[PDB]
Amino acid sequence: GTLGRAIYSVGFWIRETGQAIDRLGSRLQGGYFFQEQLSRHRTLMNIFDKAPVVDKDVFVAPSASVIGDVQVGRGSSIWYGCVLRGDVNSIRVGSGTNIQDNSLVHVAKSNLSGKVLPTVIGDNVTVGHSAVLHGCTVEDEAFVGMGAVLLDGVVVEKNAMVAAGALVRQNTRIPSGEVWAGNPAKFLRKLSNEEITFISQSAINYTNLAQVHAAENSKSYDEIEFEKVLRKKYAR
Amino acid sequence: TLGRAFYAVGFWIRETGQAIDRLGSRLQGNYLFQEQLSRHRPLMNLFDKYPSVHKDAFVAPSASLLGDVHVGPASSIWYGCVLRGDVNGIVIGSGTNIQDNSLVHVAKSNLTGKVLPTIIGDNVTVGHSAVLQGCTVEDEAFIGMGATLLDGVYVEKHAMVAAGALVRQNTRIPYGEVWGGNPAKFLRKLTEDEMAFFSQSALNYSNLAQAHAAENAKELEETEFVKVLHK
Amino acid sequence: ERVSTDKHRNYAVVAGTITILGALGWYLKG
Amino acid sequence: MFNLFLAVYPEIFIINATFILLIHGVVFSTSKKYDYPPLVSNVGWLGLLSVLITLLLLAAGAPLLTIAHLFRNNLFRRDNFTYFCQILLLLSTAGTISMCFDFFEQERFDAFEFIVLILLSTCSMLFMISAYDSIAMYLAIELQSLCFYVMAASKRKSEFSTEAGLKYLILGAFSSGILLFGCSMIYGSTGATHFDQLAKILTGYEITGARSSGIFMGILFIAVGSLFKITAVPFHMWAPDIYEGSPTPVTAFLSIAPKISIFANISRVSIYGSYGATLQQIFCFCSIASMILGALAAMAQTKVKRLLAYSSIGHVGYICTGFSCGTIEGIQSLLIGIFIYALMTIDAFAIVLALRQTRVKYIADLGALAKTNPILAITFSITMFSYVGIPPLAGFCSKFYLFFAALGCGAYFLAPVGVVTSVIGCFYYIRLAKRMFFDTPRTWILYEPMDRDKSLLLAMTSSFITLFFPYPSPLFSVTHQMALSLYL
Amino acid sequence: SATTIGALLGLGTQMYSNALRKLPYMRHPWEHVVGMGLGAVFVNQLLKWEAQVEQDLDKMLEKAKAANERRY
Ligand SMILES: [Zn+2]
Repeated sequence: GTLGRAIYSVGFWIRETGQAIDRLGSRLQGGYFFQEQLSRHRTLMNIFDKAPVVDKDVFVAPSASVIGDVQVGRGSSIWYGCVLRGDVNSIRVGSGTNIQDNSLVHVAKSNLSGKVLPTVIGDNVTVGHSAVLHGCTVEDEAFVGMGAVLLDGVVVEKNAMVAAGALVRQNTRIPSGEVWAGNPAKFLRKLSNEEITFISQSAINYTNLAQVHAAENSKSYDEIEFEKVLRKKYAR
Repeated sequence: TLGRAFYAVGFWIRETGQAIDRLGSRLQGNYLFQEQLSRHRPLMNLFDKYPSVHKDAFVAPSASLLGDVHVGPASSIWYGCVLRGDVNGIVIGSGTNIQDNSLVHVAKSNLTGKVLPTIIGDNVTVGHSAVLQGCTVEDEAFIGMGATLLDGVYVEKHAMVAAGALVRQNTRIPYGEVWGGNPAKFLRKLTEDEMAFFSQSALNYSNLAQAHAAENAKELEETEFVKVLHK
Repeated sequence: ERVSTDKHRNYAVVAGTITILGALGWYLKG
Repeated sequence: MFNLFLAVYPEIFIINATFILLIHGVVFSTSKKYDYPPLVSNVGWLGLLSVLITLLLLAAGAPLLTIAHLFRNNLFRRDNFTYFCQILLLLSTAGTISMCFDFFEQERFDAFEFIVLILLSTCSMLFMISAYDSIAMYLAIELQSLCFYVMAASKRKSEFSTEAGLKYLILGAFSSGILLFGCSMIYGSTGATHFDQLAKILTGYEITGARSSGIFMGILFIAVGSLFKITAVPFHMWAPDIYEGSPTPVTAFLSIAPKISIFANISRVSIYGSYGATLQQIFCFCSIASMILGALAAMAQTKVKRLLAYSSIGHVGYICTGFSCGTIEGIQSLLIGIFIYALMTIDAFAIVLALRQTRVKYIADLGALAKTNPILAITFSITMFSYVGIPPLAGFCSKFYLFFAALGCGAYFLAPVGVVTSVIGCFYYIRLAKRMFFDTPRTWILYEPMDRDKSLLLAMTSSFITLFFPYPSPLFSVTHQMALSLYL
Repeated sequence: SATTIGALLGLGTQMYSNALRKLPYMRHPWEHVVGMGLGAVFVNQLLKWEAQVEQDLDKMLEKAKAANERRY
């Protein structure tokens, strides 16, 4: 009503007063405080023309920069803090994979002296936290996780795994079904069959978890506020 | 510390400002001042230890450089760096690459003045997943990814430290040396074409950084913003 | 789009500003 | 209204507020339109508002609150004594409600009736202070005690609630029964029940006569009765047990509010209807018994609530020692001690309530409060050292003026026992506090910390305790006014 | 000088109430002024009331003189 109009005007006035006080405070400060900006961060971007091609049913955490020509298929996930930077050469990851948070993928030597190096990740590959992948070809259903790093034209194959510190270097053809470790990499076991089923079940249930995180992380402000008030009132 | 007194009273005043603004908003009937959104200022100060990046030096908007950190031209701070300069400053020269997933850290306060600085002198590549805590790396340096440089280490003048390797306290890698493994032991010598390649990679990443920044300055794409406000 | 559309809050705000004005007047009559 | 009821405006207003809050609570607690809101918090804040309004009315109106001299003298007489006692009572009730707001939601028990009784017993006690007849006194005491009976057994799904409430009910009802028989015998042997008549009939001429053997039995029974309601250390049965069982807001209110009321009532009767040595002797014994018991029991306890119970018994004892003689200086120091004790105990309960949930029942859970919350540990040490004794604080100053008055009044015996129980308390406590940086077995980092109002109330009282000695003139002056105008 | 003691008292008590709960000292820097005001008005009124009650007590003692004058 008219009362509403009046108090709206009054609220606008005192809000202006607040802005003025804030500027006065920054100017009493000054030179030091880097006042806040908007996000200005890209979850997806191109480089020269290559736009990313991302499946619809994927999860991409809004703290994961995909840049270049990244072709990411179905039922996969690019978790938090991730960096899929293929600005120089092609990146294609299989369908049903998962890059568990805070990992990186880069490629270097596009079409120099004839020899080229793409980078491909097979289906149902579960690369873990802090995994560095620098120009590699990981065939489908292979396990790499917890801080591993692959240096060069390495190719892992068909259920092989490198675990927890594997620094694999300079064009290693990983045998079809093993485990490696070591700094540098050597094998020490035989990768039992129930463990193969472990990596498969890992890919599957991790796709499930990624779908949950997507449904959560892709909400708007009003829906989030509703969810929060409902959670509080219910826990009451 | 009169500056710090001014800073504190500035906080009081600006805080009263925020509070009176919020009272105004509640009166106006608009609770938009709750849309939780990460601050993450890519460049941050503490009291007067603000960073200083030279113009034309690409810093990815997802980086995090805070504390007394100073960096010169032709440099690149690629997505996912933590450049801390709280206790002892970081200085980084020209034509340098600090790649994505790297921190140039400074040891949390040890008792004495044992908090060494960190100097990264121009024409240096510091690849992905690189932790440099309190070190002195010099011109024409290669720190190939998976790297750890613990406090007290000095690498210089066309020197390479391979990959996935850590260098303990008080170790020096002078010209023409590669060290690797846990701990970092000497392997072999270098090659002149490899040194020229160091320089060429430095230049190539300088150009890459120019491109990435010129793309990051592309007007924010209002269409997606109005989309996300629609639904 | 130039008004507040919550009746209860507006009544409460009227009461609050009346309260502060009354206290100021009371003090003025100390 | 009619210009006579100007003498009972605080009581009229507090009763009307109680009724309107009761109706509001019940209807909007059972109204299906809203979800099914439990109105404990809203009813509580409205109750605190009503209590502050009562405080305002009473305080700003006293000189016309004495307006209905005789027509009200039929039941009660209001003098400066009743004025200041009622003010302190309303302050204590506002304080305890504000302190107990956060407990309601945390412990999660939904009954707004809990905060329609606090007000009702408050009006009862306001009647009890300004009470000038034996039966009006008894009726006010019964109304208050019934409110507390309801308040005790709150949470039914718990265990200690029902047993503690039943113990308290039986104890209180027995006490009131004894008090009733006492008033009955006084009536029978004397033929009057209004304090003016009792004074005029049995002052000075207490000389033994034919049927003088009756009055004495009545006053003895009244002494026993009123004693039971001051926890009566020979009759202190179950007092630590009920303190431990009943919830923390309830036991806080039970410790602070009724005790001041019954002390004012005891003073009003002992000035008027006593004997040369009957009441003074029936209290001189309980005083030393209380100090001794407080010492030799609080020395060894392993539950942070029972320790509070026995320290309360000890301080009630010190107060009763102050009661010993009947000179102006003595009663002055008596009232001062009452006030300081009220403050210290609301403080201690603020702390033990802000340390509640993660420490359901423990004393060893001083898990490095010096390390996990230093300011709170310093505040607890301050409150306790004040509770026992140390260089200038509030409790030390109060005990010192108590013993000053006792010595100067002709009793060279209460001081030794008083000082020695004080020194054993001090050794124990200062051993406990200095036991807070030896080592720490358990650790209970707490989700509890003191929302806003417990913190404000604490901060206020704790700043008062240390800062009391730099200017204790007005308290002495107002206490002198009060005690002097109690009878003269 | 009374109002200054009151203001410092209010500010101290407010910093206290902000320090009990572990949040920083000057959390709401616009409460501290209310604390100073309340402390000032409290101490001023306390001095006024102490003077008044001393006056009333002295009058009461003067009247008690007559109650014992007739005693002699
Ligand atoms: Zn690279």
